[PDB]
Amino acid sequence: SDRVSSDTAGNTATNTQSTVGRLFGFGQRHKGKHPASCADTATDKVLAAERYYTIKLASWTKTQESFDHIRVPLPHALAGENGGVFSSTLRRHYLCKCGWRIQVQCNASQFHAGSLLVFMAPEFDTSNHSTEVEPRADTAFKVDANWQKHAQILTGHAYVNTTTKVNVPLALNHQNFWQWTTYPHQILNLRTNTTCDLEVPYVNVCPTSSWTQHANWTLVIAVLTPLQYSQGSATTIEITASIQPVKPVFNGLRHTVV
Amino acid sequence: GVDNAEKGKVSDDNASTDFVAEPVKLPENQTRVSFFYDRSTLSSVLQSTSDVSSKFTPSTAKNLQNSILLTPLPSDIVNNSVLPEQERWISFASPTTQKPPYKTKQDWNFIMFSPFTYYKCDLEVTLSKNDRETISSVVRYVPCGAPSDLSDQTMPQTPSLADTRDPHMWVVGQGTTNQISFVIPYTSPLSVLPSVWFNGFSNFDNSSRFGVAPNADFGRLLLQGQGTFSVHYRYKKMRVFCPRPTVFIPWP
Amino acid sequence: QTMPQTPSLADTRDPHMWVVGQGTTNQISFVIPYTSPLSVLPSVWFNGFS
Amino acid sequence: GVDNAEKGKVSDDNASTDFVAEPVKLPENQTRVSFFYDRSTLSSVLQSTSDVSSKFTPSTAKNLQNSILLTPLPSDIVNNSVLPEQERWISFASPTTQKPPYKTKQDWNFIMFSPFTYYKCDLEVTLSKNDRETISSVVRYVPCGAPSDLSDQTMPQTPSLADTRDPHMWVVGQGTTNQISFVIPYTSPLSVLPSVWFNGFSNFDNSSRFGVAPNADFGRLLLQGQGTFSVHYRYKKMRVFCPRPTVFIPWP
Amino acid sequence: SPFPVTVREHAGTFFSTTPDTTVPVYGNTISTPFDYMCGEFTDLLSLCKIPTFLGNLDSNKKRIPYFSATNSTPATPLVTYQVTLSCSCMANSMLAAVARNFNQYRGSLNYLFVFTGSAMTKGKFLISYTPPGAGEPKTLDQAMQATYAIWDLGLNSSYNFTVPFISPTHYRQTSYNTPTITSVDGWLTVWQLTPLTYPLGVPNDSHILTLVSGGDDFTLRMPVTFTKYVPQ
Amino acid sequence: SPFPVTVREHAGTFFSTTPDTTVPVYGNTISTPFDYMCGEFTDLLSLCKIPTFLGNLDSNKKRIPYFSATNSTPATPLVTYQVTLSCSCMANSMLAAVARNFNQYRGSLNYLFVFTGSAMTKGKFLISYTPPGAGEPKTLDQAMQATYAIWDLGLNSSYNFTVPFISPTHYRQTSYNTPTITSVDGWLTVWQLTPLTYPLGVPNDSHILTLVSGGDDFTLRMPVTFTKYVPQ
Amino acid sequence: GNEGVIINNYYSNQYQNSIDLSAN
Amino acid sequence: GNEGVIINNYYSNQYQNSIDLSAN
Amino acid sequence: GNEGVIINNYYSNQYQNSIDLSAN
Amino acid sequence: GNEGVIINNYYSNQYQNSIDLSAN
Repeated sequence: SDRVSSDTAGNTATNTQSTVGRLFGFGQRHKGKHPASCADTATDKVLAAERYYTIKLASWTKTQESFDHIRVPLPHALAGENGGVFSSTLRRHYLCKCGWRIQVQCNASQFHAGSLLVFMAPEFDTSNHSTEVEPRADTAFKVDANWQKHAQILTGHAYVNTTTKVNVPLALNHQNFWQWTTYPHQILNLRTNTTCDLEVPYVNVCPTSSWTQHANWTLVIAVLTPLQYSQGSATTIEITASIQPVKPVFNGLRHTVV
Repeated sequence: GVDNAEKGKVSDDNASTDFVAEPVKLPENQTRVSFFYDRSTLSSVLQSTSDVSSKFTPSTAKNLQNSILLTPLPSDIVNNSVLPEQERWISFASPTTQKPPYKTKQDWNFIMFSPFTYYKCDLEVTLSKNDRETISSVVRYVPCGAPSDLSDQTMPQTPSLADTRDPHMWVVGQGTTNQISFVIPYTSPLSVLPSVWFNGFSNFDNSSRFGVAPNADFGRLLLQGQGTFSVHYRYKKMRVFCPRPTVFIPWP
Repeated sequence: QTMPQTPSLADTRDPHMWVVGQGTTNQISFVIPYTSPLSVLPSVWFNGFS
Repeated sequence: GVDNAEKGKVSDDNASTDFVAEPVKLPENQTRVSFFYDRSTLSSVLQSTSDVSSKFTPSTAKNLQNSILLTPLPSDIVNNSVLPEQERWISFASPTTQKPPYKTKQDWNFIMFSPFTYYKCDLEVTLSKNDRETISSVVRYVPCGAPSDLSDQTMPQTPSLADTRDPHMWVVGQGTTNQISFVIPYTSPLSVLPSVWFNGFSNFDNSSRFGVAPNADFGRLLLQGQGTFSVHYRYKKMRVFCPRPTVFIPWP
Repeated sequence: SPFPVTVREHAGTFFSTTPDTTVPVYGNTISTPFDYMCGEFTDLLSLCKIPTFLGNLDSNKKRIPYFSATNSTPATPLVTYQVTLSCSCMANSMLAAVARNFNQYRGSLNYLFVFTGSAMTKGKFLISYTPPGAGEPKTLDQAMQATYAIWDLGLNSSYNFTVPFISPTHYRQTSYNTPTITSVDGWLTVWQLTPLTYPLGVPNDSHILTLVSGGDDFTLRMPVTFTKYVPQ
Repeated sequence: SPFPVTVREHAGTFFSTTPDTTVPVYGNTISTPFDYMCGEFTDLLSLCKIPTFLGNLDSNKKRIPYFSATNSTPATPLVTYQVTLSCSCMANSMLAAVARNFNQYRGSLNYLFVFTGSAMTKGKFLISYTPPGAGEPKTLDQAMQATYAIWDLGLNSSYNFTVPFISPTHYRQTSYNTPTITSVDGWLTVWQLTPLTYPLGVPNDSHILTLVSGGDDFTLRMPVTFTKYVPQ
Repeated sequence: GNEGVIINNYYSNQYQNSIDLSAN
Repeated sequence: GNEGVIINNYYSNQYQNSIDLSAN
Repeated sequence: GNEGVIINNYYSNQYQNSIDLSAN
Repeated sequence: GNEGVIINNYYSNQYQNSIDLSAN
């Protein structure tokens, strides 16, 4: 009952009956102040853009191992048509600045076992690691379609051919997942909770973002404990997410992209 | 006692929570970020075979250039760039041994321990000659993203590097102690610098090397005069943001 | 060495000193604080094992 | 908004004049004339093959004299003058290459960027030996327009340049650091110096070289002792008057 | 008694920019009086704010301080300037000449256009500033989608257009090797909204002078030396 | 008049850790504003207190962030961790990563266990911390003889266990060549007190996540560099 | 951290350190 | 510009700098 | 013992000497 | 005799000079 929580955002509302609270990364919220690096008065407080956008993320099966994960580049994950007015406004602006409030959903039963780590990370590598090809605009910022394995990111992944890889011991896109818990996060333990609630402020190398070139935040869902269940229990276990851009700011109005 | 890690945060306990014990804390402040990074660590090496009174021309010799990019992150000549640029990975200098030295320049202590996503600081640089032969050298410091000006001498027998208003240093003689040190302010147009990765491109057609931020450095150092010089960085008034994972270490 | 032609000893955050040149006086001096985990050090014998 | 450039002056606007925007200014004072010019820039080079204890005699060797005229503007031996004089133009040292070095001495940074017609300042001069051989040199500073006194030694085995009450410097030995620096006050009889052109003659029969002002310099430096020395100028308490065009730059 | 000293490791070093002075060898000297002087200025920014000419290309690829317009409305911009103090079109303006000696800038840029056609000539231009991210504007429809002002000819001859400082970073680079998101900031394009219109006996081509300078809140910082070149 | 000085015997020495500054060559420069930033932290201790994962061995000798328990009570501990910030099991935790850069530590250590089995699974564990001197505990009888807490599964999923700082010395070494009484401090072992118990249709193996971090009164001191290695 | 000299810095604070400024 | 030492100049102002004087 | 300089130490006391602290 | 420095001795008087003491 203290675990029943409702959250309104524009014309949308998330509801959960097993919340463990909302974690505020860095104990900060994006307040929506205009970037001091822009002279033009920003476009803001667009109610049609300050809502939750819900999307399906993945299917969790018994084959996923600890640290296999799924990445959701932001704001790009919502820069497509399904991003509604946030997207259509974003595409027509040079710069955007915002925070994120997110809830990832995933229910099992009292007879299933397993757990996920739900976290937000700034400057978290979202490029593909199954190839030695340089990441490009249309491949670097895409939501993972398949679970990513973990071994090849511990020391990073150089965009060089397999034989050169031998003489490259470390790449700057390395991610020591044993410490992924140092990022603002929550754990989705099947026996405890079917939802995780996070919120992070705006962080970047600069006042506002030229988003077309940079996915500054990444929502990541990684399994910590493999999914387990006995013969007879529901086999389809899926993961979903409600993503809300917090008080976004737009500057530099222009014609649309693509 | 019991708790719930799914909250994303659990209490920091001491022995008194579950047992008959007392807190045992003693004051200590050597863990402060400012204090920790406020010390000099080897971060680069430079080599020149040109005299002081000559035209500076970019060169490489066994993985050592006569100029460096001021950044704790790995840097090196990238895809035949004229001057070194920030790298995205480290490589062994040797094509066979699979053991260091690396061909890339960096502050190993920073790369191996930078549990933050962004940092801000001033940079204290120390340049030291590797042998005892009397030093005779000229160094030019170029602010972050400023013109390198790799031009000809405008006057005969003068060090082209000194032909600038950019901050430069000239040390020579029997009375000197073969080193140079100075501190430069943060000069990047970025508010804070990415300490490990930059999840994006640096130009508008997204054709740059993904992973490297635009102008994420403290400028460059160009050198002329004979010798091999080691470089140290010391991070003044250091400030870090957003905790993140450290480099992984092989399991014992 | 992590980089070619550099003194491996200087490749650390530990306190280190570098003296070289014709302007130096061939010596180094400095003071370090007591760093042992022991409260006091045994000056002659320690009647035990470690 | 609309305006009329014919007035000879139009307003300095910010984004708020025509659009829904705010001023975005941040304090900054590195553009002050005093601060900008208050740094050392290479401005000359000197060479001598005579020992300290000898009679100073003007010489030239591959475009380098053993004395200089203290002025940021180009200077060189003009029409076989005994000592260098202010030039009215810059020439390549080489008769073929059509590339620098130039045979003329000047502060390239000043020539390339002097958006004013007149200037006033004190001069901080730095003289550095181009190699590490122990220095043994004597320099004589002669105020603007004062007698050069290129006389014989009055006593055997003494540096004739030191045989004066004019300010002079003597550096020598194993304990020195092969350089000299000092600051001299503005000494020209002119109230302010012309920074680029002087639209007139310097004597009464108008026979001098049109374009060069009379006594428009900070004096001269004569040197004896072995070696090649580079010179730097640093403009103290710099003051400039009457804005004017900068040197043209070829279209990209 | 003598004071013990610790000679630092940089003994004898000549620092070209140390904020300290050196030894005066001819002191107690009066600097020749100049109190009668006029025209003194103390900040180089003053220069940056003086509008000076942009170099536009001739039909013969010769540089001129203006562009042409006539009785028609092209589907493409009459002129296009990339906002960079590095733009070749402004290479010889005082603004660029000063900026070449500094590392970064911040603030407004003023693009001044002066109509030089006859008094009987009328017309309207649409001056647009397009921030980057989606490339250069290809049509009037796109150019109007960004920051713009409509300039109507008439009694007042010139139009003072401001390129607002819109940037992800507080400061921007004045030059670069390859364009980056911190050194290139979009485009200023001027379009013909309505055709230049006029009566008989009036030359078909009107010339519009083009100048640039820093705006009210424009600043530069970090004294540096630009890439040297051989004058010609 | 000039001041007489006594040049000390260490003239020209470069001290990497002198508590003094050097010569500023580009002063009066504004550090690009960053007041909009969030997430700043000023003490590395903050990191040490964030619970991160311990690496337990798989049945195939692969490293995993948890251990297994089932319907039985082994006569031996399910997991054993030696209390040393050097323990290989915590080699990749943030606590160890930070500690590797300091010489000594003092204070509490928090070992966090998160039960990930089904909601229908019950059971009790006995988490014990055995100080050294008499070797590792060989039986439950011995393990209970030292500092311990009984963890009962239920509504709350995790158990925050504290290894009290019990030491002959005020500070302890973070690493060592050979174990000494000032660098190795005993063992943390978790035993199955009652078997994990559950109904039909529930997998027999339950996974318990294991994490470590410094406690409330935990501190580190003396910045140093750890033994270098080649990443792989 | 790591500055422990009791006499004030010889170079003024504006010059010894970069100047921190808030844009708001 | 470009002087940032907090302790006063060792040489007096008359000697360190030329003396500015008005003729009127 | 054995310190006889009248002007105060250039490095602060925290840095020049180890810091003495009582655990009780 | 023969000491003419106006700033006080850097080393304390106990150390710079032997200590004069009367036995009565």
